[PDB]
Amino acid sequence: AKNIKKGPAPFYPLEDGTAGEQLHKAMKRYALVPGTIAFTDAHIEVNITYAEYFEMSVRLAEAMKRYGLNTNHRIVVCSENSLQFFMPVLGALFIGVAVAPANDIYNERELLNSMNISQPTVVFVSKKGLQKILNVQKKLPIIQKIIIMDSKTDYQGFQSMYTFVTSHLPPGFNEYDFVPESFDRDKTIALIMNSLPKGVALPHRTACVRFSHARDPIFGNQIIPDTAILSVVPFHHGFGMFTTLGYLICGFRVVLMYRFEEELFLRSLQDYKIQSALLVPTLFSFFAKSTLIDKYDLSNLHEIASGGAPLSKEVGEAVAKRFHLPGIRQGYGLTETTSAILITPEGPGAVGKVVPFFEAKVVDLDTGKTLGVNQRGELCVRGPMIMSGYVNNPEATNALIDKDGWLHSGDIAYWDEDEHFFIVLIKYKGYQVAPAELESILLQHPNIFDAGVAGLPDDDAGELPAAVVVLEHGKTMTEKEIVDYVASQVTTAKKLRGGVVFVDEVPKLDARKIREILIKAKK
Repeated sequence: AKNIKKGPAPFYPLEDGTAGEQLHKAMKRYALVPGTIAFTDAHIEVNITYAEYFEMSVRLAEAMKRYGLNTNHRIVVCSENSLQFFMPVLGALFIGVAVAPANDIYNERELLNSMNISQPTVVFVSKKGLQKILNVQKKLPIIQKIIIMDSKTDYQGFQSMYTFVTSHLPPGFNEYDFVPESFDRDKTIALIMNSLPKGVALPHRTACVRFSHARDPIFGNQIIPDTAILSVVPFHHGFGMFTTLGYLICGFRVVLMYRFEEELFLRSLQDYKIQSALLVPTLFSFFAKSTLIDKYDLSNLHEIASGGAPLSKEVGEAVAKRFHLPGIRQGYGLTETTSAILITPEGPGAVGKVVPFFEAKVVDLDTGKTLGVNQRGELCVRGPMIMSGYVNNPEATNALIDKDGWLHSGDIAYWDEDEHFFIVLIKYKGYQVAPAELESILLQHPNIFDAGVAGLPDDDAGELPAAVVVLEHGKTMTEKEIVDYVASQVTTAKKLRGGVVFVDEVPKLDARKIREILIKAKK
């Protein structure tokens, strides 16, 4: 039907080659132009050129190949944003070794979980993540080799990427004669991203599709010379990962920050003549509060982007206003879709439109029937960036992605007559009660760890506000105490009249499930 929204034709058609071959080709070209900046560390002010980057990545690929890694192996890159981050990443993509970026503020257990899924043979780690990695290594025997990222010399008995390279490169190695590995880009996994979190396996193909979006004048950035991006987002997460890979294809200057600071951020936008800035959603709310913005020459700034993270119309508008932009670039994407598949086209709080290569439909929550215009239903997407599946979790894979290839997002959305998508009150006796407001009240009680509010169905009152509560460990609390507590804080219409159902986990809040549990226990 016309109830499947489909992305238009891309400006740059999907190119043949693995993601590693496409990156090598692009990077080798910029490398041949002396002084072309690939990355700039805003904190230390150091620039690293494409020639430096290309040559180091090529040497790492060859050294890892010589060492013995192939498509049967995975590496983990565990580091805060740095000039060094993408070296092992590029190196591994060039030879078809899967890269599993591990969150650098993960404690040792989150780190252990992550790595337990990715089962890396070699781990690249920044100096400050070494202890954690040594402790994870104790437990994961597959980790044979630890390599220090931000060191030139060996560091604490471990080789740096430079000494490792020197250990395995053949004599007379020539970075410009190196030819990347060619392999099936559909079967060969580029990135294993973290979404108990799961490993999302992403074949080279999804990166190659992303490379088309990255330079799309509508769905990405037009490749203009001297384009600079200020990136504050984590490189180990899909937003930072896939925008950066795309920027490297485009020859852009990626200015990185690993620690947010207001002045450094705005001074960087100005001094580096940044055209495009990337922020996590909570930095958007932050900038809605900033009064320093006008002190800076941000004449080059054209875009502030949220990636696959949707923002409220209000926060987005507040931030566009503060930066005197007509809007904000947002979108919707999941770890499981590589990057955003609904993006604000160039030219409300519409999350954007379907990206080239993709199709999106919303289905009835009950029946799964594909719904039409401005009808709310579950957002499902189908396209070449959808993951291959969860690493060693086919069940979870099958529950998310159907037999026709549609990924069931679990999110509710609808599309207007222009194909703009939008991502999306309990009524007690006519009176409106926003569950979020009762949840905030419940969350702020010392005995309550987590709470989800939904309307227990009660035809006489229409809907009774009820809650599922996860208690704080060691803390005991009765339904009465919780209902009383709420009543003491809210107007009569907002009282928790439907009660509490104590759960261990609150199903974004799956309101339908919260509702389900309420009906099972209550009636």
